[PDB]
Amino acid sequence: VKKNIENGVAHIRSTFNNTIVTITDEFGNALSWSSAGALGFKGSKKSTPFAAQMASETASKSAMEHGLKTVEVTVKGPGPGRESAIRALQSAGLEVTAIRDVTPVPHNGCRPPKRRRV
RNA sequence: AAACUUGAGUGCAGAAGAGGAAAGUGGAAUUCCAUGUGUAGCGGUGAAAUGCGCAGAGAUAUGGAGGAACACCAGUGGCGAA
Repeated sequence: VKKNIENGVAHIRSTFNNTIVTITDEFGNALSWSSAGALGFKGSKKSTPFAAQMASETASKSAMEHGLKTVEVTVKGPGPGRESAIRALQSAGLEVTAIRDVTPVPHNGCRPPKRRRV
């Protein structure tokens, strides 16, 4: 029931709509996750830096209960809550060994959706 | 009718180019499908809802299938009659 993973990876997906934080082992197996939506943030509040922090703190705390002490951070997306999430991991007591940006970029690939005229 | 070389061509020696046609080879990303981890949302908006998910979604890891387009370079840069 209790795992013992000392070293793990924290994945922060920050979008204009939401922030999701999943903490995984180095092999990509998930330990815990939290989101602005999961904590009951709604609408504009979901994308706020505060909501991102609270999501990060919740996910970190649960992961530490599995014995995680050190984390490597991977960030994806352009949302406002990326930095707050990274600070929250440190605040939760996990140590951030490395921070890396993994947001996907095509080398001129698929056609994007139409621009919103309104 | 007879000359001439300046126009227009030819030769010779150089120069650059997303000019065109046909094969072949890549890497990024999207979608789908398959499994592992995992959990109560995800997604979306001015705000919502429809939708998707709890028959395990989204996320994360790995593998496979397929199509389309070629980041950076890249510039009143280049090439072409358009």
